[PDB]
This record gives sequence, C-alpha cells and structure tokens, in this order.
Amino acid sequence: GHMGNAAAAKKGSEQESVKEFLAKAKEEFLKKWESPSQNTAQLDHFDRIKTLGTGSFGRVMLVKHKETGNHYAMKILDKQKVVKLKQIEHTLNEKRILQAVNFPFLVKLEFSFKDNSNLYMVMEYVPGGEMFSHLRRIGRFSEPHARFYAAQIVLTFEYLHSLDLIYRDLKPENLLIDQQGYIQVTDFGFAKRVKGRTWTLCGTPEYLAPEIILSKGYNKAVDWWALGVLIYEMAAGYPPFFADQPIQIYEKIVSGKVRFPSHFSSDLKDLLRNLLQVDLTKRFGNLKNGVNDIKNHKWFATTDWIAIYQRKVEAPFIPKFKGPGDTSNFDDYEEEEIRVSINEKCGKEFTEF
Amino acid sequence: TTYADFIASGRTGRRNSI
Ligand SMILES: [Cl-]
Repeated sequence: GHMGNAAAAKKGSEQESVKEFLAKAKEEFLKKWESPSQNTAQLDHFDRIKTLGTGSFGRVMLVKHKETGNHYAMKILDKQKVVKLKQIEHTLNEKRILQAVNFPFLVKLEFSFKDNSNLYMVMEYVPGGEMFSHLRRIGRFSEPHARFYAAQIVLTFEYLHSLDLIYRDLKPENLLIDQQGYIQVTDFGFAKRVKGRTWTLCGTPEYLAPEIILSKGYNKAVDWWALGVLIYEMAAGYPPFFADQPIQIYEKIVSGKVRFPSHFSSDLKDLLRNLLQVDLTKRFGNLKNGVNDIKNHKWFATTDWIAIYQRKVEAPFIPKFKGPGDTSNFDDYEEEEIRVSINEKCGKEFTEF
Repeated sequence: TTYADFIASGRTGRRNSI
C-alpha cells in the first residue's frame, strides 16, 4: 500500500486525536453559544486613530484603548443602516459566533457594546492587511507559500465544520495576515449553523460553488469548493473562473471545465480537480473520509498539521510592521465623524447585541 | 494570455459580495 506500518499507525493516531480535539472544542463552543457575553466596554474607553475599511453598514477603525494602550480594530455598525439593509440577523449572528469560537486563525473579539446609534465589536488588530493586497502586489505565491496559507484554511474549516458552521465568505479580501505571517479570519456575516442543508444565495461570484449558482440546497461542501478557488488564485495570481460579467463567470463555474497555468505542479492540479469538482458525490471534503482526503493528499505531504496549528512553522512572508498601531498595510479612507444620537434608535431589533 | 484575459475582465480589484 502507500503507507508502511509505522506511517499508517501514526496517521491513524493523528486522525483519532483530531476527533478528540474537535469533540472537546464543540463542547466548549456550545457553552459560550448558549451564554453569550455582552456590554464589556464603552466608546470613551478608546481613542480613534484611523479608518481601516468601510462598507455599506459601517466602518472598521484602528483604536487605542486608553487604559491599556493596546490597539484594536473596532467595527462600527450604524443600527439604522443595518435595519434598512436587512442585515439584523447577520449582525447578531456574527457577534454570537465571534464570542463563542476559539481557534488560532479566527480573530478574537475582545469587547462589544452599543449606544443610541451604533453597534461596536472590538477585535484584535491584525496589522498585516488583507492577503488580497499582498497577492496582487507579489503577483502569485509559490506553491509552498500558497500551501502554508491553505493548510491554515483547511484546519479552520475542519474546526468550523465540526461546530456545524458553514463559512461561505472565503476570498483573499477576507483573510488578514498577522504580525507572525499567519492568517486571521474576521468576517462571519454569512456564516450559518447548518448540520444538513441550507439555501441562501450568498457569496462572491468568483468563489460561488456550482450548487449555489444552480439554486440547490447545499451543505458544507461549498466551503471546500471555495478552498479550491482560493488555492488556485493564490498559486496563479488570478482565480479559475473570471469574466467581464458575473453571468459569464457562473457559466464557467457550472461547466465542469477548469484550466491551469503550465507552472502548476501535477500534485496541485490533482488536488484542485478534486476540490473544484461540480459532482458532489466526488468532491473532496464531501466523501466518506471527510477532511482526511484533503489533508492526506500528496500536495500536502510536507505539511506538519500540528506544527501549523501550534504556529511553529516559519512563515514565508512577514508583513512590514514599524510598531504598534502601524497601518501601512491598509488603504487610506476619508475620516468621518462618529455621530451618536440623543435618542436610542432600533433598540428592540438589537436587544440581544 | 490568461493573465491578459484576467486584466481585460476588469475584475482585478476587491470583489464585493452579491
Ligand atoms: Cl480595489
């Protein structure tokens, strides 16, 4: 067979230990899920420094905690805009997930609170910026570099899926790089507890699995499809399916055809053909052997999964960091005031936040 | 080339959700 006795025994034991870890992690998650924490700080506890990002519902700002001097990333959501954009459930669910999960590649929520106007989630500041920026600047990542990031996503999805959480929002724009060069996942607006199937059309065109496009009930396998897209994009510099307009992207996604750069290794192409598999009965991550089909694939043969989890592997790339509060890896935005109303807005809708 | 096709797509910047 492919493994001799020692290697087979070691692999079997490793896989059983993963099961044991995940059972404990699920028990811990469910405790925090059933008893979420609230109201752990206030706005006047922080100095606002710079806007790190903006969206249709709010902003993320670099802030400095006055008492400790620690920097944090503060997501500010305008309650009235959240209601107008039909994002109440997503906002409450994101906070509930963030306060309940615990994993080295998932951002840590340190404080949350609300006022008359806004909701606030204060997260660890991840100073390396988005993977997206580094990828577009460098062009493409070499296979070992792509593999280092991919391994972290595999472990993170293995963790999330054990909690019955589907992620649904994977893309380089949503992956931040920390001071040690490891990945942080921050956005949970589309994540959902799904033991069986779910049906919502959500995601980003290039990263949508065929079954989402085709309006099917779908499961956690969409995240493994998205991993395939991510690995391809990291290693090529562009995603597998692109076009001027989303409709044409969707036609390519559902076609069952994918083409690869000539510099992709055969091991990489084999992995990608099994992740970017339109047939759900054949997609890696969706078979009887679960995540092990991915973790045991030849492309990952050099990956020490425990060392990645322990953050003991030297990162391929360390973002520039001139000190605490350095924002050089983020875009520049116009700075707007944080207006707080004299009257409470949308109190009922956000009572649980 | 495929890279040129990617540039031609106009979808080289940050991509929003649908
Ligand atoms: Cl952009």
